Amino acid sequence: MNLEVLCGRINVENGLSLGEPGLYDQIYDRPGLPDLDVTVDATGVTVDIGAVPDSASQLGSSINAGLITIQLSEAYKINHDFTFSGLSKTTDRRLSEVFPITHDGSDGMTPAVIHTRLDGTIVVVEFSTTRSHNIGGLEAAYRTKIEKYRDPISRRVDIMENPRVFFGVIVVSSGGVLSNMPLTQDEAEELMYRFCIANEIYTKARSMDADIELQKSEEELEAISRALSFFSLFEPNIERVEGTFPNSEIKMLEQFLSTPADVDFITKTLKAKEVEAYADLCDSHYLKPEKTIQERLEINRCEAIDKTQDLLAGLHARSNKQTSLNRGTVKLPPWLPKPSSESIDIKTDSGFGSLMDHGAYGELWAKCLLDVSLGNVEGVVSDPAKELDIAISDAKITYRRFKPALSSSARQEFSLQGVEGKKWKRMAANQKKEKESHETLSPFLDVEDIGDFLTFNNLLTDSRYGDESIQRAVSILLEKASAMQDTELTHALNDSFKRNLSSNVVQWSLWVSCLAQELASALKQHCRAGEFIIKKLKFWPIYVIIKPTKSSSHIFYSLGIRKADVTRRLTGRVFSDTIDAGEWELTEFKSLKTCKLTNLVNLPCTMLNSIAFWREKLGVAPWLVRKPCSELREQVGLTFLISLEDKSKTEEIITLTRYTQMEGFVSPPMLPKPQKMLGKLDGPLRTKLQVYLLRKHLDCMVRIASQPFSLIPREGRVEWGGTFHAISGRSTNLENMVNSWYIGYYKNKEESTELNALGEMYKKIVEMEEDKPSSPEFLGWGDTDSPKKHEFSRSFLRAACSSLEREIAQRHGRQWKQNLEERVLREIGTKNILDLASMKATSNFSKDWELYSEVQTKEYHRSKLLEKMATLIEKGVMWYIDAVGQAWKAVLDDGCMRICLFKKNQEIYVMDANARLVQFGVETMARCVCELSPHETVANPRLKNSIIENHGLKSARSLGPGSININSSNDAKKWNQGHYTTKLALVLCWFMPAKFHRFIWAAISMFRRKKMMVDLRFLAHLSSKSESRSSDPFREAMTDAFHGNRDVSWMDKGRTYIKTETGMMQGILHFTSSLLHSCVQSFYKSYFVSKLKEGYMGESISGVVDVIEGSDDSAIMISIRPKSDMDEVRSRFFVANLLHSVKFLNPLFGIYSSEKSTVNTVYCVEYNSEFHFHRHLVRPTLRWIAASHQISETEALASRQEDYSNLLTQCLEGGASFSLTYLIQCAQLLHHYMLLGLCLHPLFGTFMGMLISDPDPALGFFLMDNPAFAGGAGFRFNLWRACKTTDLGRKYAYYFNEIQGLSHSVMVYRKKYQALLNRMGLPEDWVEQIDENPGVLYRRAANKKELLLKLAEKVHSPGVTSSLSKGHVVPRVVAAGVYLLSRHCFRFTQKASLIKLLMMSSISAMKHGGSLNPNQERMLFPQAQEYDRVCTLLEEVEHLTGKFVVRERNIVRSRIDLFQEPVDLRCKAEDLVSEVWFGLKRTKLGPRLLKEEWDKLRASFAWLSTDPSETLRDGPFLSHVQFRNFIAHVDAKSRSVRLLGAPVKKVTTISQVVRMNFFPGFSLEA
RNA sequence: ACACAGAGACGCCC
Repeated sequence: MNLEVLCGRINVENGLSLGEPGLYDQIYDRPGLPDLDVTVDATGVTVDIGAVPDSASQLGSSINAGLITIQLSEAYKINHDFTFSGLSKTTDRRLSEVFPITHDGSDGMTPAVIHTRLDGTIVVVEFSTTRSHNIGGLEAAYRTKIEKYRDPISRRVDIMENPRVFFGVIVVSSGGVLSNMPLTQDEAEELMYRFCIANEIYTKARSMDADIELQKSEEELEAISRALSFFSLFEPNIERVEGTFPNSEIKMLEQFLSTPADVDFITKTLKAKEVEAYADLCDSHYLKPEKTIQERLEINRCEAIDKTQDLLAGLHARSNKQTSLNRGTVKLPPWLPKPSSESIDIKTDSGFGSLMDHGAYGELWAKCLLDVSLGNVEGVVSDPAKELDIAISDAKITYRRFKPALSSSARQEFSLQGVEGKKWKRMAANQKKEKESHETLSPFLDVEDIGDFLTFNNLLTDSRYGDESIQRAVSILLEKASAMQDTELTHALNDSFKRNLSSNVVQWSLWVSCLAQELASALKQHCRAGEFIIKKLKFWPIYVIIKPTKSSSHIFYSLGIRKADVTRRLTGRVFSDTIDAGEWELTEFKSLKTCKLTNLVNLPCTMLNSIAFWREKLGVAPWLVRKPCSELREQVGLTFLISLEDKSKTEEIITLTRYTQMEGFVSPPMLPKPQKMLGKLDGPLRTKLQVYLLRKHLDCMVRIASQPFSLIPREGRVEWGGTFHAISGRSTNLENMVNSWYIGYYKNKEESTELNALGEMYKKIVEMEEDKPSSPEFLGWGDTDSPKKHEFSRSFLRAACSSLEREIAQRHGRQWKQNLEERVLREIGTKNILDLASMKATSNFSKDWELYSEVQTKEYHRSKLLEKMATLIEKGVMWYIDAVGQAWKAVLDDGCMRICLFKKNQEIYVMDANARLVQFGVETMARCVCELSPHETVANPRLKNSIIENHGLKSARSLGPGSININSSNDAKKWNQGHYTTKLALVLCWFMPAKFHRFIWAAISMFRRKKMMVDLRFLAHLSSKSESRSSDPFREAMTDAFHGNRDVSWMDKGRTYIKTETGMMQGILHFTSSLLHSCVQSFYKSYFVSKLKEGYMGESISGVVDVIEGSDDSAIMISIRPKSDMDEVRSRFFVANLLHSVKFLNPLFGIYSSEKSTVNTVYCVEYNSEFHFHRHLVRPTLRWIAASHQISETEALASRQEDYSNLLTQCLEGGASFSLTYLIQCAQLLHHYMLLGLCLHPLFGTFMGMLISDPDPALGFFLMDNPAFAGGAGFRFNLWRACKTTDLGRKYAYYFNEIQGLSHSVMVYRKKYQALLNRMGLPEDWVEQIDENPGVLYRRAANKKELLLKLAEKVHSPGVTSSLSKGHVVPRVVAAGVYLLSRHCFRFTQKASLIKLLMMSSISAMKHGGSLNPNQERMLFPQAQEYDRVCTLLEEVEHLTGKFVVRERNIVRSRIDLFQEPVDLRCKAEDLVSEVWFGLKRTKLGPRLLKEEWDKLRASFAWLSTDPSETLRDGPFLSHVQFRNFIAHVDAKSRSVRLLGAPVKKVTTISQVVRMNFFPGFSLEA
């Protein structure tokens, strides 16, 4: 290893070439540990390096044994000295040696070695080593080195003639190396190894010595002192803990620590379970007798038929046996009226006398029509004439509440369908309806109209409604938006979107969404008994009769339309029947909740997205027209049906076809066994769609077992043939089959849970409690060959803990416990209580809410952590380490730990504040250990993508050319409530120093006696019913436990809580479970490596084993090199048995394998949800397309588009193209203008027409982007182009030209904010006290007042506005859209309407001519240089040309450095303001280097001053609160993208990506 | 109509 070869091979060009940071990981196995001795004396350090072990050459052969010492002055750079011993040439060239003179002050720095080539080409490099565990240290050190040695070395370039200079820095850390030169991944290992040895030397020297230490900081002394004092003085009173908490004795811990693990038991148990696994494999896959794979596959098929025919004999017996049913799937009429204008045409050729004859709906409609026609029409349709007055000049919406007479028969018929049916329950006709409604359907029900609907439907035909009001409005808005990028590429995609918008399904979804939008605003209204509300849709003549109930209950509607009006109808028999009343079509009363008003409002946008997505995935070009194929129609119809049904179990049947179809990827000798998921598809059937889905799922279940997917290796890449859609029966390619598993994600996640269905989550919580062992001897005391439930083996746990120590000491050195202790002490001691108090909710279930017959008249509320830390502030604590003792005392005195349960969705374990304070330290301790694990991903985010990809490099170097890789995905059964806390305590205490033992033992032991509180409204309807008639065991047992008939081990008589001892929780204990499973997986890896050393007949099968682990899911990779056909067969059999043994070896650790694990797959593995088919990484883009419209509640109108762009970029990162992203953005435009009031407000034409003359995102304008780089650029780039292209920049000049001597429209949307403010007692001085002394805001928290003021500032922030909200965003936001434009809603005091703001901006702010001068440009947009050089490359393609190339089969995940960082900005401006204001050092610039930027900022922003008081008086920011957010929110930030596609090695990469990723199989070219 | 292997809602308040 020498630097001269590296300097001779480097590619250096004339000018300023800086390259790009290339990151290299640790992929190779380091040989051994250089045992060494360190002695401290005054004469040096006397390092005695021993003979390093060396079994494999390279990566550790450069170490020379001998006696070397360093005097006690260069002891702070032992890492730097030893790491770069072979590279640090003693040349010592000062910068004045190669450059004549500059005299810039910093003229005496020597950038390490600056050795040049023969042709005078100067190459400069600096060496640096940091002790960091993540890339957050690597990139930081890189940036520090660049900012320190860039401008000095670049100042000498302009004076020279033809300079050729290259600047790069190498940063070495234990775990990864970051550099600029092309390292060979062989000397990088050398550098990392020598860094590890140097870290060992420095740690050993620093241990016994104390004077040799770099002065770290003054701040990192108090934290260590506080933490050490606490852990030396905290006595948790263990002698009371054992008597209070069950199964908690320190003797168990000391015996576990001080006893070696027995080897005889481990060998015998392993050998027994191995032959048990072999016997199971022989029995369950028909290996014996010896049969070829035709007849055993036929046996598998017939056996799967035998299982699948028995499920449809127990589903057919607990249900009614009706084989014919006329129930409709879609509860909406299939009408497609033409979009006319607002005109009430209720007059008929034959008068309202024929309506009286047809049923009761006809009579109701007739009475309504007589009331409307011969009455005052003031609420049916809004009147724009008397609407401007409240809008253009300086809660009250009107509705037509008519009261018909109706007969008792008609009222009863209405009451059958739920309309005012609470009073009518007792009569006979309602009881029969209620009794029949509970029955489940039969699997043999005849459904064939659903199957016919998916084959022949006119959902995609073009309706000639492209010249109507709504379509023309959308076209005008789109043309206005796409005016700064007017090319052919934009026009073609706009034409495609316009053509997609005129489909039958989209036109139907438009008025369906309008109806849902209008219903969403009708919940907030109440009416007396017998009242109804009549109204009309905006662009369609459809009349709705609405019956609001409570605003949290059902709302009822009926639809009516003239028969001659219905021009076209949809084809299919999946729609509900309609009443034919003369020349009128009427609809029965239907119900709809507030949580089901989300998929209906978003229906047209989802339909458009589905059309575009499946059109590209079938290969159809977006700029062409084709007759729709039979594949597109089936997928669109399936999406339509799933969106319109919106039921929980419908999602599960489609969700559980992935695990059905990952079988068939299983290679011989193992057989595909899909008949393992039959235990999950055992539930009630309540809709005709679920029966069809179940039958199709069983058909594909048999089809998979009949034959697996073929493997066709053509050349260099393997391909699978035989793939098919699960519920379609049709054959497609691999990616369509992969992402058709996520069609069930169109169902809304956020459904409220009724009190009827609340008992299932308690069943899931309490199901493992009846299996508690009677005598605890196997719970952490001894060993067992065959442990029972909840039991584990101590010897195997110790073996796993020891196995995950030889993977830690081999990377971070033999001295890691000391560094771990220092990091943990620093992390715990540096946390203040102000870092706590988030928006998370606590619980108030302490002692009084315990007996049920006391709190009957009391309603129970939760709380928030804010008040619970505010009371500690008022009592007075400043550090987290002080409050934890009082928390422990409170927990110990009341000997329990309190949990409340609150799901209300489709869980959550909220916890008391004291328990949160106690468990925060334990989570902090576990997190610092999880980041030291080689294969643990939930604490190391970079490891998911960097350990499966690096398996190929190891398998190629170590084995050779051509290796059979064999993977095995594995996921576990009920991970929660299946782990005993003693396991976690012992595993965590194995890795701690002796001081973190009593604390962790006491903190963990509190989890073992729980008390979960159940809902009071559940108990209200449980005390009344003495005996239950339910056919469920849990329902029959719970009421007896509550009343007293039974004596059940988890509830008492009359109490309102649930006791549980055996179990962990989801959430709270997160990193400890990951650590335990990492120990288990390290044991498996060691055991597999041990078995591969042996073999079938004493012959060693060469291969490598890789393991990836998270928190709940894991995978195992094995690759071998047989080079013999008989050895091929026998080696694959051995590896298959070895991978099958994991299921039997798991229960020894208290871990249960699930039925959703795929074992023994050759070239396929999925880890989280990421499929790795050889070189064809697939992510499901449909998962992120289905969640594109999941916006949150924000106040500013410019904050909606930021969330829209945030949702838009994630689908692009998921595999979407650029045309797809542009179309999704068009759909988002439609969604934004719909929630802005497109078809809800009558005064929208004026607002739109006046928005044409004034584009402004903060005023409600949606900005599009370039339809070639469609997702990479964020909202800032769009804002920059808008302000530099149109009147936005010219109009914005008044904000620095009119006030010389960013959103200003804040919405008001809110009843539980003032209560929160007064609850935690903020004084009414929180703003003026900051105004006089801004010291409390920037510096630090010193005492009570600073903490209180900083907390008051934190509460009054925009983050709490988004955080404190309900879960239903879209209906709540669109409900306020009915009055947004007209009524006074916005704020600047002086609340006004949107029309008023738009008018006042028109005549005052617009009358200007000019542009923003290019000196304030680098304040709003301090990132504009690379804006310009990216926009320049984007300004190269303006037409639609190119050729349809053939795809390349190398799809990999890339990373494009779109916006690295501008280095000329020399960090940020807020720290500079604090520097010049507060007398605090905050910028990394020395004497007078802090200057030369104050003048620049003063030129950028006027009226600033060095004195804090002058800046207050000068500008509009008449406070010190708003100015902090103003200066902080607009600043330069790094932007990157992770696009998926063909690999790129080495500005041309962006053009390459644009030219390849515009459309798959298409190249734009030139 | 919604929910559920019949635990709820189909309004509160006077």
